[PDB]
Amino acid sequence: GDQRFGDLVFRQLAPNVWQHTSYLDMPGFGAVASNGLIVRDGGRVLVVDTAWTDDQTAQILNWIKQEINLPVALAVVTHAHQDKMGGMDALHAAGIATYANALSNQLAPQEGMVAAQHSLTFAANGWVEPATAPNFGPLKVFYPGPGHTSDNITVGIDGTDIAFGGCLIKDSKAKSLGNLGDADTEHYAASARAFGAAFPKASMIVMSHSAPDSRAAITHTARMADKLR
Ligand SMILES: S=c1[nH]nc(-c2cccnc2)n1C[C@@H]1CCCO1
Ligand SMILES: [Ca+2]
Ligand SMILES: [Ca+2]
Ligand SMILES: [Zn+2]
Ligand SMILES: [Zn+2]
Repeated sequence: GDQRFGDLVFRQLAPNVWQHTSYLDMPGFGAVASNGLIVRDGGRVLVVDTAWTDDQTAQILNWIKQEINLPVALAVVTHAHQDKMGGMDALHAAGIATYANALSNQLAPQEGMVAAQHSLTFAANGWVEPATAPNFGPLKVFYPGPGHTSDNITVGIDGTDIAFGGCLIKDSKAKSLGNLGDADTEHYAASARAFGAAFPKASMIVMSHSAPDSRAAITHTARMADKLR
């Protein structure tokens, strides 16, 4: 049921939701998948995360034009690392309004990423301040606290069973929390737990580097993170 367009793979998760997957061949690891989301919101499309590269990101947009044929209104990118923000220039060239955590945009230059056009800010309880996320339709943006990076954010899709943990959440059989080069090992477990509590009825948990899982991914990630303190 999965579809290939250029270097990208797409999988439909729900009537109005698809996962996009892009690959980069890394020293040491070889080919590494990274996943984001595409959401049809009535007459428009919303994107979560770029692909690794601008070329791959343009392939997402072309697949959307071909298969969905609705304007892409905006994209939310989930932290300032290549897998999630590598394709910003491609979104900007296509005229898609981009949104990231303020902190992602502040870190972006140091991390070699291009900042988004707009900054999301968050309350103490993690929820986006709504004036910063105008007309986000079903996307509910949550900052769960520092974990994979200090700026990692997460998104739930209202009206669906789906929530996206990005690179904070690992699958429920994972052996480790993977890339911890920029991680907050002290607060990781609470941040994983906070994402779970923010989206308490999501049953399909989508994440950057494994296929969609159940809520078990959340509790497994938190259990692994507990051992880093
Ligand atoms: S996660 C996360 N954050 N940054 C990156 C990344 C890594 C290497 C180069 N550019 C970005 N990754 C993904 C990989 C996945 C497993 C190893 O790290
Ligand atoms: Ca670029
Ligand atoms: Ca870094
Ligand atoms: Zn990262
Ligand atoms: Zn990642």
